[PDB]
Amino acid sequence: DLSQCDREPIHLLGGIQSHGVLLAFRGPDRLLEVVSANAQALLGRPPETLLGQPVGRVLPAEVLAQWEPLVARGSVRVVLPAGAYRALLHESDGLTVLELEPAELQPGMEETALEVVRRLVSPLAGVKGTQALLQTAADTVRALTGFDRVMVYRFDADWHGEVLAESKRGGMDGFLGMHFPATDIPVQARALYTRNPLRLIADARARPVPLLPPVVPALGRPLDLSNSALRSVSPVHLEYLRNMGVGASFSLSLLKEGVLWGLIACHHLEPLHISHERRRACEVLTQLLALQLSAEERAAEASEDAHRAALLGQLATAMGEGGTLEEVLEKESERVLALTGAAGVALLLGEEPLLVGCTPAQDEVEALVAWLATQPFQTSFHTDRLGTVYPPLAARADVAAGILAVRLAPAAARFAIWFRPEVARTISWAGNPRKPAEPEPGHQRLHPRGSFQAWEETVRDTSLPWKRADLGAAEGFRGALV
Amino acid sequence: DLSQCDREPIHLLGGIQSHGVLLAFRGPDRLLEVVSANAQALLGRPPETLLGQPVGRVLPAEVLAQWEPLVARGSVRVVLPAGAYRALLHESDGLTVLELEPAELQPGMEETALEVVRRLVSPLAGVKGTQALLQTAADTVRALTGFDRVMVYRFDADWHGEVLAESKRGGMDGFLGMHFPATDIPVQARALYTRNPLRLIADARARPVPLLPPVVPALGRPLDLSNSALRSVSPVHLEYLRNMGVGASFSLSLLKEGVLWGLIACHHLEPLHISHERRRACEVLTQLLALQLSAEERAAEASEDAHRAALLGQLATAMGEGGTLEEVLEKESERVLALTGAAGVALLLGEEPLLVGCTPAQDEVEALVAWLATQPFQTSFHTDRLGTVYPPLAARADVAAGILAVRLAPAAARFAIWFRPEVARTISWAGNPRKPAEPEPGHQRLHPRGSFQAWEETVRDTSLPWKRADLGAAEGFRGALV
Ligand SMILES: C/C=C1/C(Cc2[nH]c(Cc3[nH]c(CC4=NC(=O)C(CC)=C4C)c(C)c3CCC(=O)O)c(CCC(=O)O)c2C)=NC(=O)[C@H]1C
Ligand SMILES: C/C=C1/C(Cc2[nH]c(Cc3[nH]c(CC4=NC(=O)C(CC)=C4C)c(C)c3CCC(=O)O)c(CCC(=O)O)c2C)=NC(=O)[C@H]1C
Repeated sequence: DLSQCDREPIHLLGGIQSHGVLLAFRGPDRLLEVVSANAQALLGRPPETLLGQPVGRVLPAEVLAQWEPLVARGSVRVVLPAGAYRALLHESDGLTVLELEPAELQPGMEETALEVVRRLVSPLAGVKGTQALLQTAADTVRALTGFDRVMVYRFDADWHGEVLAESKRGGMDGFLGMHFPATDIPVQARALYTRNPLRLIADARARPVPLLPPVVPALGRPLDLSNSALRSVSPVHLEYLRNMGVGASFSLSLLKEGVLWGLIACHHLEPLHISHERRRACEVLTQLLALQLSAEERAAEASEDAHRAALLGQLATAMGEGGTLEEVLEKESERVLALTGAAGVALLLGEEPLLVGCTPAQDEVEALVAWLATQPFQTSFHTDRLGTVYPPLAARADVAAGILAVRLAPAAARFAIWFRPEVARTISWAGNPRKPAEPEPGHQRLHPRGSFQAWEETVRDTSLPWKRADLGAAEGFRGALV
Repeated sequence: DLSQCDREPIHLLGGIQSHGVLLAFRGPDRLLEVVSANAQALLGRPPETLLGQPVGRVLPAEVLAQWEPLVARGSVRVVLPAGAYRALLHESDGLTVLELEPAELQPGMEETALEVVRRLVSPLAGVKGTQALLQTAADTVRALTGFDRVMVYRFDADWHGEVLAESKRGGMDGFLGMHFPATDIPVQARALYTRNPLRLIADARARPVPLLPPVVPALGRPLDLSNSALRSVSPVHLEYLRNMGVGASFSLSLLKEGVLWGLIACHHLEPLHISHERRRACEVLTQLLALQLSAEERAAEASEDAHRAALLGQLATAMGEGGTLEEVLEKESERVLALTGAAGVALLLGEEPLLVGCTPAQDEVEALVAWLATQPFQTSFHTDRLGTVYPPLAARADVAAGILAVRLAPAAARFAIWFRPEVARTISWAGNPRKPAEPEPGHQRLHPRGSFQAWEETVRDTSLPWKRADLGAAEGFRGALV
């Protein structure tokens, strides 16, 4: 449901954060076309007096002197009388956009950032699970930014999320283990954060600084700030932060193999500015974690296939040793079950269903057998909640919350079906997920929820999900039965 | 081992390079027990007069001021009248070993290294090959060090190596594409390079600085310099370098999943010193490259499996279709051959052999079968030079240089044998591989070979090697079974 939440154009809000200045120029003269309203504190003259002026008569010599590596490199450090600033350049709406924000002051920041990069490559990290890998990545981002709380947030397939790992101060609330509704990060935010993988909110309490004029005159809408480092965020998100009692927020996108896997979210209790250069140090760490995860996930998957493949191998040996099919599938039953991590399996070699291990009754299997043949899968069907899709067995969550069926034949209904029971899980939501926002009367003004306290839910009638190795092994068991 | 090359104890040569100073202290009084003979170059006083003195009365006050940071984190920067020095600390033979070496002088070194870490950790690292990945790794190690020539050197299974990639300055002799004898890096050097992954030879023409006394008086042999950053290398190697025309050399071990995969080898035409901290920066790059290679390689492997599994899946559908075995094997010829990347296949199903694709003659298959029937393999057998193990077919490298046989049976002779033709290869060696060293008469004193000029050989009678995916596909084709 395209929520109110999803429709907010958060790149077109017309404001920037007060700790920096934004300037936009167009054309060969580089005429000032847009400028933030706080520009006087760095430019000297009041902003309105500088609209339409050539860049050489609006910027101080220190900035103009760096224009070429600014254009080439996209960012440079400059010393203004007001202090050290980072200048960032990008293009947007056919304007040249220049942002200035206080520069990194710690001389050894990069030296410290190289140390934490070493912790995250190491010999082999993640030796005691991917859980150790996430925790280490949380600890390093926290050690490098100084934030009170750093959390590793993973998106589930429904785009709801859970905090898998956490690194925070002593005497500090936490959210380790909790789940958050998908609307906490609406769809347009996720699309932006897929392209722009960093965002700092340096002071959740502060008021945004408007742009001058409020629309780009050629366009009739505000300047697109998709790529702006100073962009002020959705006001409903600030209210969300304030409802958490956090004063500053900084999060980096975790793109793994091109997809938005999750976020590293940082919270501070007080306002706090992280330099551009320090933000990029952290961006190196998150691309490093993403690499380590792909490398360990692909090894976990290879090891898993190796286990299943050896099961098929022992089955093959067992077949060619005594023309006793129903007999070997009886003596070798737990290998047949282990193939897909299952607890029962019906075999439709034709006559009567051969029922091995823990299964539903002969009547009930022949009843979903007949139902299965008339479905739009070609070789294999699988679900982890049979009952929501075939209610004749909704009451049998104890043996068939999940099934995995391969078709052993072109036409005709020759099947091998693996069964799984339900596995109850208690997920703990940060706030009541039935009430993920508070609309005003009239439903034109949304507010974040006011509470984040643990609200517990138990999931029934769904099995362990069928993993890729399971499917692979089933496909190969199908190859072994003509 | 075999060579006199393997005998040389390169950790007990008792010399350091002239650009640093080594001190070793024993016991609670930190008494000076070993010292390099150049020690006066930084210590003011003759070394011999300092043996047996407490650390408090031998080290300059600048160093002593940093004793506790040094002892704590094991590495520190100290400013001496001679200039800025990195102090490094380790333990060996129950001594505390203190090494001094010129410190890094570029203040933005770490910032510079974080930029090249970005280049190498970027997602989109692979998107023109694992080849493009090595090239980038050479280019960035070269950017960060300044060496004339950087090469990526991979060890083959017999521990000879070849240069896979190369970043060099304009107008430099290359080595890209050449092969080097295994004895070029003998057995005990590979061992030491597996636990000590960095080494710098700052001036190939310099004489080493001896240690005083020439033995550790407790042990009766020289101090162990395994972990010494200043260790002077084997004289046979310094000679190898000079014959190669190089004045400085620096190499890093490429350790992949525990094993010594290869080296990044750097050559400089002049003498040149890299600071310790800049050496540790490059080490971050090599561990990064190792990470990227494991992930890409494991991706390639998974993709191969998937293609193979699709072939098995398409085969199984052709079964349980119409006809008999040999019927569907007739249509599915190309699939059965592609399962293992093969040019022919023989099927011993009990009758006469069934010969598909490009096979040797029937009588020859039956000879090969009767011989395979005795061999000591469990389910699978493979080789890539059949003729060396079975000379009846040694003439037939046009259809049968490589074979992969699986046993479709137990104590029976039922096989599927896949055949591969030879693939001729032109190895280019750096110098004549038949004379990889020039010994003096009597064979006491050895010397590197004199020339590294390209020297070609062509490898006949060897098929392309059998990969894991071929093996897996064969095991799974054996899934069939009468
Ligand atoms: C109706 C819309 C809603 C929104 C909307 C929302 N929520 C967000 C952003 C958001 N929401 C969240 C959610 C979030 N922060 C956390 O720490 C956790 C768990 C621990 C979560 C789920 C994050 C991390 C962000 C990125 C900004 C940041 O790092 O602080 C946006 C885009 C902000 C912008 O870029 O302008 C928008 C439009 N949140 C709600 O709870 C509801 C009421
Ligand atoms: C009989 C002994 C021999 C040796 C012995 C040898 N050769 C080596 C070292 C060696 N040999 C090589 C070989 C080598 N350098 C290159 O550039 C290339 C190809 C491009 C190669 C094969 C390397 C990279 C190293 C590591 C030191 C360095 O980066 O320069 C040792 C150990 C050195 C030490 O750490 O003490 C030893 C004992 N080389 C030969 O050609 C023969 C003659």
